[PDB]
Amino acid sequence: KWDYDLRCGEYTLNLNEKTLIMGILNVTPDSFSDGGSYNEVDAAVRHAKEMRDEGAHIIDIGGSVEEEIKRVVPMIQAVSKEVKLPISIDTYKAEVAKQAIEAGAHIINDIWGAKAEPKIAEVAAHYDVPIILMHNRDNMNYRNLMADMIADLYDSIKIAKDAGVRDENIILDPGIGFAKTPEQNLEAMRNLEQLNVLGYPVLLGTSRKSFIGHVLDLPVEERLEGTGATVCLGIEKGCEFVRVHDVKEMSRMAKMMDAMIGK
Amino acid sequence: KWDYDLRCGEYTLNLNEKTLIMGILNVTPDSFSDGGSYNEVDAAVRHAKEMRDEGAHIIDIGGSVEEEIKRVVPMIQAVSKEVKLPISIDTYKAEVAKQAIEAGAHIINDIWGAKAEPKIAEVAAHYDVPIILMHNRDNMNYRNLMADMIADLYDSIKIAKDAGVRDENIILDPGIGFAKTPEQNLEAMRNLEQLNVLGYPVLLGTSRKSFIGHVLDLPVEERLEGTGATVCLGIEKGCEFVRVHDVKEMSRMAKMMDAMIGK
Ligand SMILES: C[C@@H](C(=O)O)c1nn(C)c2nc(N)[nH]c(=O)c2c1=O
Ligand SMILES: C[C@@H](C(=O)O)c1nn(C)c2nc(N)[nH]c(=O)c2c1=O
Repeated sequence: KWDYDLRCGEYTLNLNEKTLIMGILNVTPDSFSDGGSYNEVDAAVRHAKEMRDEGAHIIDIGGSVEEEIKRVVPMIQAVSKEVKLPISIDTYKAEVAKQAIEAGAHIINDIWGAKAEPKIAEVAAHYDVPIILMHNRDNMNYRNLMADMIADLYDSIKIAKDAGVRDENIILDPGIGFAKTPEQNLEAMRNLEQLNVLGYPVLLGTSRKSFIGHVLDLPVEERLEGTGATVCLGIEKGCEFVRVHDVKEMSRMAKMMDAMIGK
Repeated sequence: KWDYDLRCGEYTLNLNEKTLIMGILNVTPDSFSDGGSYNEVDAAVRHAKEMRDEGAHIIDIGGSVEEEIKRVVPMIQAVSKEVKLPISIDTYKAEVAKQAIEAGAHIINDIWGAKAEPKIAEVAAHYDVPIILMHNRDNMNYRNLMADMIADLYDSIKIAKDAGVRDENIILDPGIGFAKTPEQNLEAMRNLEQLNVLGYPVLLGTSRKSFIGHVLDLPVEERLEGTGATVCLGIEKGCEFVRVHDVKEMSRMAKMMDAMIGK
């Protein structure tokens, strides 16, 4: 089904053999620090190593602009040195993205899908890295949620391609939890397979999100079973990646899903 | 979609509003006992109460023939008195089934789908209780797994209907883990929605099963995440019931699944 691999500088991710697990990295800043402190970088590296050991395939690291660079750059440097897995930088700023790849990051993760700072697509085209274009918007007025999300995502693909991003470095995301009501999130979940017609790999980010809380009536740290349900549903509907906190568990559910669906 | 309710003497189960959770009851026999001892019946009732509290909708209780009655009858009596949920008796013997309904059981659960002791269908027709007809057989020679399972299940429906069982008291089960190789179990999982053409509610029993172990390479008590995956996949493919050990967790995944699929 995918006739290519995700090329990430030194690592390659096969899109066909398994669902890929992107581990969300814990970034508790040191009060008194600008970024760089031993306690924060060390907790970061230990956390990344643990996620590596539990089955993560990518480490996702996130961090005003000059400040964000100071915080996140030391962490990319430490983690990429010490953990042999691709890193995605979770930013929507072209400057931070530039810096982060410079510092060692392999993939851009833009929660604004190149709409906040279109220049980030150029950053991306230039370093030749995968970019994740998440569905987002500044309002919730949908004529038809799914059709609009697809229009919107498609507007991001336009910006990316126009700045020179190759199709093989585009990954899309429904942006669950963004610019959507709780019932809209469930509906996007129900209809996720429609994103496939666009022809790109899809990443799902639902981990611990509020709509799970809304359904189960359970606080943030009681949402492991409902995150699991969203991951399973997402894999059944053809997503290639899941972005999760609870790597050990989700990574087991993914692998069981993969065996059943024949991935 | 279902234009009836499951009628279970004093309780009614709606097939449309949620996936129904059948709790597997722990039956550690008292050495020195025939059946009836305080320790075993009490651990049984406490376990049933706990499962009731975690979201179970049915308690499934299972227990040579005169011995099986002695063991299981005291437990049905205690649990039905003390826990206000339907009970299914897990047996394939017409005599045990008779006794168990007499003792208080509401539903028959036959892992042989009325083929071991066809008389059980008559027991069922007579007391007017739901009967679960599980796919099983004494060999694994499949021309075409799915088509054969459906033939086989259909042979059980014949035996049930011929003994006077009304359509509304038939529930079917793929019998995952029975008479199937590990790859056959995954294939039945992959194709579960085909059982729907038969027109009956479907119950899935995959909890902690060996094929999950085979996939994840994890022992019996490390299979919660992979059980979860099978439950989610089963709900997505239209099952009405799941038979599970880990009621608290599975019951949360079910409920999240239900909200996403719009049940
Ligand atoms: C808001 C935050 C969270 O984990 O709650 C979040 N952050 N980021 C960076 C994300 N990135 C991508 N691609 N998808 C996402 O769903 C997503 C998120 O949901
Ligand atoms: C073998 C045992 C187990 O839990 O491992 C089992 N017992 N019973 C009574 C079952 N009944 C129905 N209906 N379905 C089942 O899948 C099933 C089972 O898998």
